Amino acid sequence: FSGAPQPNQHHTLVYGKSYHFTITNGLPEFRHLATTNSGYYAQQRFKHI
Amino acid sequence: TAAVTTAWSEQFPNISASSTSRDINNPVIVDYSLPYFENNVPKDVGIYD
Repeated sequence: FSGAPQPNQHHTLVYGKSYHFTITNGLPEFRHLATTNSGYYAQQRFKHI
Repeated sequence: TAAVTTAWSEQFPNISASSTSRDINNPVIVDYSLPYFENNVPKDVGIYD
């Protein structure tokens, strides 16, 4: 007799979705951000990207 | 009884669409049955799929 355990399970999942979005223009803008711990950052946001 | 000649008219009570363009409106309706008091419901049909 020669025993052996059962296998581990290996499952594969496949999912997916489709969406319809709309986006628009936007001029670039800037600001400076201050945060706790004396954090300071120069920020530039591209409202068109 | 008096088969006399009448005036021209574009006012066809109901001319066939086989003779001219005619508007129709038949939106498709999707039902989501709720037979029980607490039903198992799916997410709205993803028409883009």
